[PDB]
Amino acid sequence: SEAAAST
Amino acid sequence: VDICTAKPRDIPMNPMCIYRSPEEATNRRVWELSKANSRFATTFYQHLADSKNDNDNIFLSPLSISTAFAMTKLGACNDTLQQLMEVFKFDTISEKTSDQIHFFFAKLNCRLYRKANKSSKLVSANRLFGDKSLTFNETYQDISELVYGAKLQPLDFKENAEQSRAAINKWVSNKTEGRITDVIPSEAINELTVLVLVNTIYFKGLWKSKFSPENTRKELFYKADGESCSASMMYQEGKFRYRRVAEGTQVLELPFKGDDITMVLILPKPEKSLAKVEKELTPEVLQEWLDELEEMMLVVHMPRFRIEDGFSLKEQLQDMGLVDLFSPEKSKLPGIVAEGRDDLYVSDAFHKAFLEVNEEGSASTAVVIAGRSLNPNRVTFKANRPFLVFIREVPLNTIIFMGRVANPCV
Amino acid sequence: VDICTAKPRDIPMNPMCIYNRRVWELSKANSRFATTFYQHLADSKNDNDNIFLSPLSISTAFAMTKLGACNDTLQQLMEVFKFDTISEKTSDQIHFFFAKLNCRLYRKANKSSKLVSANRLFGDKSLTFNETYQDISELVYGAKLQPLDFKENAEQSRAAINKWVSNKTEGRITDVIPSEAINELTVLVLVNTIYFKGLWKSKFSPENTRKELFYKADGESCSASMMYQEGKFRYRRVAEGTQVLELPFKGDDITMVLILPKPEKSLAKVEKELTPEVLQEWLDELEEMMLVVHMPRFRIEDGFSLKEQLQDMGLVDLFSPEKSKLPGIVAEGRDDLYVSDAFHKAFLEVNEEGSEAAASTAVVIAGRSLNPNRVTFKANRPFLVFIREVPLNTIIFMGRVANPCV
Amino acid sequence: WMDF
Ligand SMILES: CC(=O)N[C@@H]1[C@@H](O)[C@H](O)[C@@H](CO)O[C@@H]1O
Ligand SMILES: CC(=O)N[C@@H]1[C@@H](O)[C@H](O)[C@@H](CO)O[C@@H]1O
Ligand SMILES: CC(=O)N[C@@H]1[C@@H](O)[C@H](O)[C@@H](CO)O[C@@H]1O
Ligand SMILES: CC(=O)N[C@@H]1[C@@H](O)[C@H](O)[C@@H](CO)O[C@@H]1O
Ligand SMILES: CC(=O)N[C@@H]1[C@@H](O)[C@H](O)[C@@H](CO)O[C@@H]1O
Ligand SMILES: CC(=O)N[C@@H]1[C@@H](O)[C@H](O)[C@@H](CO)O[C@@H]1O
Ligand SMILES: CC(=O)N[C@@H]1[C@@H](O)[C@H](O)[C@@H](CO)O[C@H]1O
Ligand SMILES: CC(=O)N[C@@H]1[C@@H](O)[C@H](O)[C@@H](CO)O[C@H]1O
Repeated sequence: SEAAAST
Repeated sequence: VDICTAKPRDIPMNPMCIYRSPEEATNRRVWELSKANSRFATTFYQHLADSKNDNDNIFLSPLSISTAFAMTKLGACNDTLQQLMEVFKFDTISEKTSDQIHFFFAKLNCRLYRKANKSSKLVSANRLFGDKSLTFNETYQDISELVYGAKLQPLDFKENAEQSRAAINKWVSNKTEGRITDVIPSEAINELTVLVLVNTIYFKGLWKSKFSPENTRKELFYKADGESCSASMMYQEGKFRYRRVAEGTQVLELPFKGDDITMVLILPKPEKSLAKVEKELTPEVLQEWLDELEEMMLVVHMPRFRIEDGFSLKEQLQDMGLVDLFSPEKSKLPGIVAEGRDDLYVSDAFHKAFLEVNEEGSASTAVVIAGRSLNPNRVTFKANRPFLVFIREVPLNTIIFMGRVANPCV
Repeated sequence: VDICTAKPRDIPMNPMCIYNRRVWELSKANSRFATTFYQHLADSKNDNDNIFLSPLSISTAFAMTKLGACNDTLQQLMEVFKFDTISEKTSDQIHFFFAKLNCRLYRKANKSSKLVSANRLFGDKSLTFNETYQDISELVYGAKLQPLDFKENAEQSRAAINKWVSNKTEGRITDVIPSEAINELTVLVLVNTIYFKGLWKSKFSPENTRKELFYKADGESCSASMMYQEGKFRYRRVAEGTQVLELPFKGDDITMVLILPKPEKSLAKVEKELTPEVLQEWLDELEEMMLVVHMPRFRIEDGFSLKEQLQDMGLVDLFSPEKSKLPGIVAEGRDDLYVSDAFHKAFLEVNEEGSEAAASTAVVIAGRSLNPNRVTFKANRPFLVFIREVPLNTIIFMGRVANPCV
Repeated sequence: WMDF
């Protein structure tokens, strides 16, 4: 799994 | 003197304002801040999903949101400061002062982004983009960098908004191996814009128990609207922590190499709606679920999927109680920009997330299991209807990402 | 005089009767015998029982026996073991190439893996055995003729043979010959033995090895040690989802090949199409691949009579008291011998370090024909196995592992 | 991103 987020 | 080994007295917070909160083998405090973060996660998730149509996917990193707003809290005051503490459940770490939260947060971050001789990569970057013209509080600057590693880069919002926008966008992209692109659309960022705060989080992991590409096949997936679609279903048999909880809902844990981080799937029986399970998903229930898991032999049917999601958090957070921060008349952020300027408020807040799940992650592998014979009555987990997904750091009980897979089809 | 270096011209094969690339064609011949024989053997077993045996051994013992065969017996032997497909004009010439092959299998300075063989003859102490026959056997197969009193001590003799076999199989082959198979009338016992032990070129770490319940076809389950390893291996998923996986031993000259049908697909279909070329085909399609391998830590033992199937494959005279023609063995004494029976016993053990296999074949001349003594035990989801010497295109051991509980 |  590859995951990324930005807030 | 680095914060990861530091004791609280070695790190003077000197916050402009302070709020007093009312009422295993890991750190007691960072464990409580973990309980706090997860509380925000399911509640926020509950709201987000309730505002969503059942056939839509959802993906986000609640840890990212909590971190961004904790960074903002550093300069918050009065009621803006209180709402932040209440909305994010930091106030639920009994009698601890709002300033203490950041020490704990830094401790939690130290463990999470260990960067040890591990197998899964979990990275995080934070950064402040202030207008070159403005003069930021020396303490806010210092603490944001000490506790969150957030450096303060000067940008020209006033004259070169578009150039500033590309600079920020380029930065998030780089810190997310290109998975999070144009966070800032060409429209936003103007001249009235004085500060862009940003947290990024990036994860990549390999399955500890392999799904051979050779076993993946097209299979029907059943959407909430009663119809079907063709998905790529991955398959394997082996031991996994699992547990059949209330009303036939299946909880399954798929660990990544290192065992430190896992993927948790929640699949309600076919008869029940995921909406119903979403509504009942309390922070204490979720913890109960996760703690009742036990190693077992089962058959796993899990679709490969890619989810991309983005949304403004303003409205959602407002309903939950974060109102002052967004009101130009009620907002109190006196700790950020040095020398008056009392009226600084958050215009908007955006979350953008990406999730890719499959075999081998990034084909070239196969699996050979010889001399195995399992019980013909083995438990099966066939995710061909909607289910929830979590990516967590187990020793720290931290939810890093969460979402819903309502539709894995292309 | 070294049959290994010597030209076919130097070694005088003086057999009584008669009927390089040669080494190679012999290996093909043996391979055909292996698969055909395996099939007949399977047809006599429960699709879920273990089956382990060394076809090389059997081919060797029956070739040793052919040194004294004549007429149809000599012909049936030549056909059943396929030696009659080797481009040679005389039955006697095959033996020279079998010797060369045996030379290459057990006589190399390399010696990455241990692969040894030992043949021996056990004749009744009161008889006078033909001198050239004795000579060729000791020359070509290193088979010395040991004296034994079958006339007054069959039981003592049998225990003597089994033990000799045991010493050549590191104790792995303890009972090649069943109790009452040798008696007062026994004239001779031809024996072959093979012992192998190799280290994985890519070993398994035991930490990765975990117990796992193994469900027996009929009934319940029994524990089983499963080994785990991840790495590059020549592999290939072929028709109907059958996987072919090669596990090389140190040196790469000897490898173990695993063949597994797809889940919920019967092995019987693959076996019935098993053939030397089919195998070559699978072997030819393997490509290096990153893969994960789960494989049981186990050991199996198979023992049995060979008369039944061999007759069915064509060897009939040799077992017929009336028709058997073995004139070259005894010069003076009690002749016109026939094989009363033939036995085989095999052993395979696999673990994290590597593999250990041993086998033996004993052809009994004029003893009491026993009654096929079985030892059944149905298991499940079997996979085929092969321990081959690649350069020589030789199947040393072959079988069907079905019970990893052992 | 957060826009102050
Ligand atoms: C958090 C902080 O630095 N507060 C100090 C306060 O203690 C002091 O009384 C004032 C004037 O001396 O300056 C700062 O506001
Ligand atoms: C609006 C304002 O500044 N007045 C008071 C201020 O004197 C006091 O320090 C603050 C708490 O920190 O509460 C109030 O807001
Ligand atoms: C009587 C005798 O002793 N001679 C025979 C000879 O006739 C026969 O051709 C040969 C077989 O190769 O065996 C013996 O040498
Ligand atoms: C029935 C039989 O013995 N057939 C013949 C035999 O007559 C002959 O003397 C011998 C010579 O090698 O060849 C075959 O054995
Ligand atoms: C104690 C031991 O193991 N040695 C015996 C040896 O005395 C005997 O001559 C031989 C017979 O094949 O068997 C074993 O090697
Ligand atoms: C000792 C005896 O019985 N003589 C014969 C003789 O024809 C020859 O030496 C041989 C052929 O292989 O067969 C037997 O030995
Ligand atoms: C430049 C400025 O305004 N100074 C204030 C300082 O009075 C206060 O002690 C500190 C607490 O956070 O915040 C600074 O921004
Ligand atoms: C391999 C890759 O593409 N990642 C690059 C990294 O090498 C580089 O250090 C950084 C900017 O310096 O930008 C990243 O996107």
